[PDB]
Amino acid sequence: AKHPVPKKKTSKSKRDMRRSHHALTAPNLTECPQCHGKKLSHHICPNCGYYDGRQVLA
Amino acid sequence: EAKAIARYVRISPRKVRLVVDLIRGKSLEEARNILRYTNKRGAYFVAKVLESAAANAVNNHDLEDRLYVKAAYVDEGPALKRVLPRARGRADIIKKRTSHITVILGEK
Amino acid sequence: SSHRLALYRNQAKSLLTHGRITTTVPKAKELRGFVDHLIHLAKRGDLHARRLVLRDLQDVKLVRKLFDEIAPRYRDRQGGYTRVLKLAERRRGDGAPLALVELVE
Amino acid sequence: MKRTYQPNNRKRAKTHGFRARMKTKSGRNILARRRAKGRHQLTVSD
RNA sequence: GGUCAAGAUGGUAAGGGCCCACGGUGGAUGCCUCGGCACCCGAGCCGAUGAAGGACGUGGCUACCUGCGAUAAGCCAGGGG
RNA sequence: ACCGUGAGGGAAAGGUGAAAAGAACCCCGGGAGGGGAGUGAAAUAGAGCCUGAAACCGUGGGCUUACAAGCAGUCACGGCC
RNA sequence: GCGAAUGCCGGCAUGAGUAACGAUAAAGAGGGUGAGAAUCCCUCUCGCCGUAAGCCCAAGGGUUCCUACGCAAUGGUCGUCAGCGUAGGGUUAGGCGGGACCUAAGGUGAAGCCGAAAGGCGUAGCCGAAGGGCAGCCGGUUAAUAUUCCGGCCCUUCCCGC
RNA sequence: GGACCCGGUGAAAUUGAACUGGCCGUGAAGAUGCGGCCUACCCGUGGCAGGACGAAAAGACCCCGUGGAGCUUUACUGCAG
RNA sequence: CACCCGGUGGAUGGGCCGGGGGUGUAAGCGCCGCGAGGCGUUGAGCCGACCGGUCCCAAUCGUCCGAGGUCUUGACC
Repeated sequence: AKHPVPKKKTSKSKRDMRRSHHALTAPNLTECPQCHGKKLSHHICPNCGYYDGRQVLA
Repeated sequence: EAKAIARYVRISPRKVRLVVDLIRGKSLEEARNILRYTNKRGAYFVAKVLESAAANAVNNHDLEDRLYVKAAYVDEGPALKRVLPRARGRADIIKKRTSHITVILGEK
Repeated sequence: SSHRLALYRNQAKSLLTHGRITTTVPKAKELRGFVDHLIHLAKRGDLHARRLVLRDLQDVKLVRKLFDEIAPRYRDRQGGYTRVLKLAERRRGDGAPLALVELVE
Repeated sequence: MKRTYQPNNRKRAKTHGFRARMKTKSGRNILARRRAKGRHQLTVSD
């Protein structure tokens, strides 16, 4: 039941152009509280446990 | 400068593509946290192909850090021609478009 | 509906037991207030209070355990007996920014 | 759903089976047909 | 040297189009052969002394291919080596 | 092999090298696979590994791109390379 | 000597990172293993069956069953899980079922009867079944078997002797 | 409960090719691509159906081939009985 | 998505707290009847977003990017 389907070879050109507006953007990450290193902006980690309280491990 | 790679790599060439297209030409160590703490799969992978990269060099291609990725790319090939529901009559297979993964690591 | 609850339920349950679990953003954000709320009842502390708290949780051990046990360790404050903390990672395939929450202590 | 496949040892077998084919003119025919002609195995062989 | 008023040119590209260099993907291609095809000279019956054709079967260690079959990669006799 | 209950249909798929000397060992890695060493006339000859073209996906570079129409384009004149 | 036959064969792009996850019987938490676990193991809340989403006999399919290793692809995501890979191992009966007994349909079929040949029919006898007939049951016991292996209790047919 | 935003996977018929605007006119007589004109930046995602004479299928309704196939009777002939 | 207000020198979420609204006097003990129940305590209890207090809780800490002032003519200080 294919009522509507493309009608003209999409054009690489365009095609991609389409796929164009797309793109990524590296994690905004920051740097350790005292953990020293780069963490997920706002969180402890396999480097932390801190923040202000030792709520983790390592 | 040296380089990392690996074909017969199961994964969305495309997806992959975004991968670098980021950490792309940039400080080692640096992105080394991009893919460490970024998201979408590939990463993991991507990471990998950076370590035997940073390695290979220093080890046999030689000045650490001062390094990075003058360039990085991925290619597709080998497919995985995959069979699916017979048009409920005729076959409809997709293709997990295998995936290559090269990437430079030269020193500042 | 019956599910919203259920949750709050077992989560409220399990938690009090440990006092800080690992569910995603929201999930936690709520299990808080509620569970939270519940607390405030262990605080009220009595025939009634208990007859509620339990009403949901369903289980002497705890139910009591908290009302007596913890309750106190809180008799003083003003709600908040919980500190919902987001987390660094994310469950796979998914990619859900889970998070952890505890009884502010 | 009832396709048309439900095999029946007893059945299929019987019905078809070295013998029979044999017993027959026809059957026999093709059979030794198949035989050379092609190689392979045969019904009942199935 | 600052201010207003006008007048014209420029850089900046998310992807994009063409040209170049280097991969990948894909196998065309040439060349090649243990295989066919074709025509000519040789040859022309097997069978209960259960055939042609299979079945299950041994290799020390195993599916297949094989040659045999229970005395199963073989047992005797003569010729070649 | 495979679809057919059956009679029957009926595919695709060959190529490293002079010979393996077929990659001990060390490296990132859960591995595959990638970095060195060694065979070597050459391994972008490297294990479906001779020639290995096109289509098609990439990585950099030149030029070019936001008051603009036509697949095309081709004639003129201009600037960058 | 080829665009070109909705041509044949092979590859390769489309739509497109949108459409789908095969029943709206939901989950969530703690610990454990692992290179890596929403998707595995233990555990605790919770939901769905319940005439089934129960065990059983069959027919069909045939190692798919267990155990130790392993995840390349098949598992429409993962995956240390598998009804996936390799290796080893597993299912024993005088009394259960099939035969060593019986025939209807039907099929065969010495004789007999008719065909251009191949063939047709067809007596008796034979083939032919969860229909007839026939001598047991309960517990234990491994990673798998079990009315068969254990043991306790119950039998049948044939043979030789007296 | 999908649809939408995330992460994992990841098809499908049709399609010469294409950067495809409205107008009023036109041509083979119902044009984004031809003429004149008017609006006109480059891309996208959530949508809404109108046009691309959209997709499906070399019209079944039609006629044309001194095509075919089935039933009919005081059609032609011939056989069975 | 873009768009608006806030980011602990905060009242932004929730929490609590008063307030309203909403359900019709609760759980318990009490007192009447063999029981069923009732009557009381008790307009109780319980309260989902509505109006507003209070730093219990949770918006910590941190990054990145961003100007300089293009060419001619003249009018005035």
